[PDB]
Amino acid sequence: RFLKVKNWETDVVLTDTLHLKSTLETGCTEHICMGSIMLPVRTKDQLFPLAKEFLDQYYSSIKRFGSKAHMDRLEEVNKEIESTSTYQLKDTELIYGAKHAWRNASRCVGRIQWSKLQVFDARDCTTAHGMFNYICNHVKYATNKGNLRSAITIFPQRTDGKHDFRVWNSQLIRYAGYKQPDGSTLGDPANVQFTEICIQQGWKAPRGRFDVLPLLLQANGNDPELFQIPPELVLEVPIRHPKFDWFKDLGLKWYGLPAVSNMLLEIGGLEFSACPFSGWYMGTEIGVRDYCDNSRYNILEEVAKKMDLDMRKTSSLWKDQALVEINIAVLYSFQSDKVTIVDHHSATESFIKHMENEYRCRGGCPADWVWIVPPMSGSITPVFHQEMLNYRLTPSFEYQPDPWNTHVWKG
Amino acid sequence: RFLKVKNWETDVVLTDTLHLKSTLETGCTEHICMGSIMLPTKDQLFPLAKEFLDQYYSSIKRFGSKAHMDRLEEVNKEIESTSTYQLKDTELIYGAKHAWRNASRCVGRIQWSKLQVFDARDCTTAHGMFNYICNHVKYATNKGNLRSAITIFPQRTDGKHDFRVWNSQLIRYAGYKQPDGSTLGDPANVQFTEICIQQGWKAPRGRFDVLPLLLQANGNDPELFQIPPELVLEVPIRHPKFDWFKDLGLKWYGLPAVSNMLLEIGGLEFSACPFSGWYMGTEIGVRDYCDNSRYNILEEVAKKMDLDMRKTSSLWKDQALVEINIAVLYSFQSDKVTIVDHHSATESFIKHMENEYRCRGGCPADWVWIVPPMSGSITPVFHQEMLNYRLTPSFEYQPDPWNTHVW
Ligand code: HEM
Ligand code: HEM
Ligand SMILES: C[C@H](O)[C@H](O)[C@H]1CNc2nc(N)[nH]c(=O)c2N1
Ligand SMILES: C[C@H](O)[C@H](O)[C@H]1CNc2nc(N)[nH]c(=O)c2N1
Ligand SMILES: CCSCC(=N)NCCC[C@H](N)C(=O)O
Ligand SMILES: CCSCC(=N)NCCC[C@H](N)C(=O)O
Ligand SMILES: [Zn+2]
Repeated sequence: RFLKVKNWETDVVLTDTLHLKSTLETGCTEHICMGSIMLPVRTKDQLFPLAKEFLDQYYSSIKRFGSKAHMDRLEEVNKEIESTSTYQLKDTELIYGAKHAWRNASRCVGRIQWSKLQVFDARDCTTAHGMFNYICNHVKYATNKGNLRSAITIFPQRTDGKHDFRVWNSQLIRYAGYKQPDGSTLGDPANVQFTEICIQQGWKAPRGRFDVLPLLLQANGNDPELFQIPPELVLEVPIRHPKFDWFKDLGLKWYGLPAVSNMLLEIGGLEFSACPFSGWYMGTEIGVRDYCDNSRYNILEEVAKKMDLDMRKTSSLWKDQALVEINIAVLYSFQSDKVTIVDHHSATESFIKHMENEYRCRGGCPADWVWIVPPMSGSITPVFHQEMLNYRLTPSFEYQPDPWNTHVWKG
Repeated sequence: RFLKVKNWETDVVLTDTLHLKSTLETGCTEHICMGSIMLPTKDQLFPLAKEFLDQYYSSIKRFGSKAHMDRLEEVNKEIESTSTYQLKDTELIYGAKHAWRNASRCVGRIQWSKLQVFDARDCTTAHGMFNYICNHVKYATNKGNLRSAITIFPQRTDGKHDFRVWNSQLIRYAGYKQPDGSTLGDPANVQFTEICIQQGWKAPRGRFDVLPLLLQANGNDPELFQIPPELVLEVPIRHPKFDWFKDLGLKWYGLPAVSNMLLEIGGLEFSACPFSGWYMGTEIGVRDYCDNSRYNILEEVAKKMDLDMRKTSSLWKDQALVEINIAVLYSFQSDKVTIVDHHSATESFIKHMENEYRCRGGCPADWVWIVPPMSGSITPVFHQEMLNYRLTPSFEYQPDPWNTHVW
């Protein structure tokens, strides 16, 4: 079968064959679309086909399909699975796998970059202190004094599901949130629950608006342990506006390195439950969502107040007006400090180019429109006008339950 | 089988059961989501009739009554004998209101039960169609205090006798390809404009020429009519702070009236059923004015604002976008033509979703269409999970008539 997608701005029509290689399920059926739903211990028997499918992909990618090296590797993996119930990836296969999980991530707009990914192999790690050291190095390498480089660090894979490595933080670097007795929140409301966990674990909270959380790290299924990332390694950007001199006085800053640490990397049926990865920000993630969501820093009022917009009626578009100024400020600030960031115009345009290249060379590009379209100025970016097809390819990054819900406390 | 939707801003969770009554197909499968794709006999007719009459009779709390069973009997007899059947006025009004209610891409559905239905099933000619349409336009416009309405022409018979309005909306501006290479007016309407000219229209070849109606009665060849100018309410666009905005020469019309869709009620097909509500500001100011393949005005406006257009990261497009949308809303309000902004509209739709969940067990909604094309995440719908599914009665797309019509 062939599936066609049209761009309604350009009339460019693309043809998708890649979706035929898709195995995992979407949530959708012929009777219901769940395209806007946020979230819609293996046997030997299920493992070998997964390994085989993966290794066939790997061996094809290197133009060695059906070679002796290919066949020997299948036999070697087969025998390893039968004898030990699992298997180990060669370094080459790990790097390929991690790049492909990124390539396949349908909610990521930054995928033009997929082939430039520094992979840190942390499969020799044994302890939470070892994890902390690996993560410091990843943060320092990725930060590169503002000239950000994409990286992932891959800790040992799941075995029986009782010895999992986990990073409990949702991102390596995030700000604390503190619920007050009067019901207000100080700092980031998204991180209140994780913050309370850190405090309970013994973190001494400074209790300010932008406190970098400690790492909470679990090795080999043991109880997690707390660590402070050295502050000298946490690059931050104070936010100011090119024309509005009062903007600095809102006291805003953000961190330069977005590093997702709570997802699971699946490669050839193996599960890497601790695999923090980082790239660089698109300006809207900070200036739209982190600053202006009602459930986040929620600064729209204070900003529109200082701009003296008419706030008595929504139809003056004061919220829209303040939103644009905040986003200009974020981009201006990062650029002024030489910290990598991309605007939503540049990012979405590159993604369209990436997407077309992918159709031509690969037979498709799975893409989740709901996530790809930026949360401001949707239709003046080219992605709004682009039909997309969403389906799940492996290797992949997956959600996993938060570890405080599943962890068996050893005490 | 029972499905949950969460709002990620408020943590409110709703349970959808209505989807189990879903009849038509989405385009998606377990392997592939097509959520962002724009367009994804006697034997057939009786189940469809029954299903509809059952829901109608349930809705007036008379399910399984002798009057329910009698009507099912009557319609059955009529199908078996005439191969089709005729809706009672009550069923027609109910079907039309529910087609709107079921419209998953419509953010304005809080209004669904306040719809004026104009029964034009007695219409026989294109002149009759024109009369019906002018009356709809005048009624709905109501000197700027807009009222929702639908006008329903005779249903499909053997399909060689279709009523159709050839226009995509009752009121739209012409588009002209120029020797220059550029496009004058609205590029969305270039082809339909050519069809009008080919059928006889004298185009004034301007930027904002209201198109004529091209009306097809009884499967006949369609005919042209100019809507009396005095019934087409238009709004000049000015900005409350930028005195220069008016020099751009922009206007839009007050009445959004989709005329190219098909209303399906109880298996009956109404191929000509123009309907109208009122505008959400972004439809005009974001899409009609700023789409690259539409009036595409961002460059011009930005120049007037003296913005640095050297680099995308100055957000000059975004700044000008807001201003254009401020001007649209201000101009409609100053002239007292009903308009809703995207904040107020999406807020209402969230309240409507809650009502529908509470009173009906759900609300089919297409997030891709419901979230406004500017400022998405500062409107509450962005944060609201939605389940999309197809209920009947429905509004459906249908092939453009010129691709099908035999002269
Ligand atoms: C290099 C520059 C990159 C840019 C500009 C970028 C951009 C983005 C953005 C804007 C999102 C949505 C974020 C949100 O709304 O929370 C996203 C999601 C995602 N990205 Fe990227 N990204 C980059 C690098 C990477 C890398 C290096 C990886 C992995 C190797 C990756 C994998 C993903 C995944 C798995 C998601 C979905 C996350 C989720 O569902 O929460 N991205 N990306
Ligand atoms: C009363 C005020 C109304 C508002 C504010 C409103 C709002 C909207 C908006 C913003 C859209 C998306 C349009 C687009 O992006 O092109 C839409 C689509 C739609 N509306 Fe409404 N609407 C209203 C009345 C109605 C009425 C009266 C009906 C039927 C009787 C209706 C049925 C539909 C349908 C079927 C669509 C999808 C059309 C398509 O797919 O192109 N709406 N509406
Ligand atoms: C309900 C809805 O799917 C949810 O708010 C999504 C919408 N699109 C998104 N897109 C991105 N990039 N990130 C998000 O967190 C979300 N949230
Ligand atoms: C490809 C994509 O589905 C297309 O651009 C859609 C997106 N959302 C939309 N939403 C509305 N309300 N109207 C539209 O025309 C569109 N276009
Ligand atoms: C880590 C791989 S993807 C890189 C990225 N650009 N986004 C990460 C998500 C960050 C979140 N939206 C925030 O605003 O902090
Ligand atoms: C007619 C029922 S829905 C009413 C509406 N608000 N929009 C209809 C579509 C109009 C189109 N987006 C335009 O910008 O002309
Ligand atoms: Zn779907």
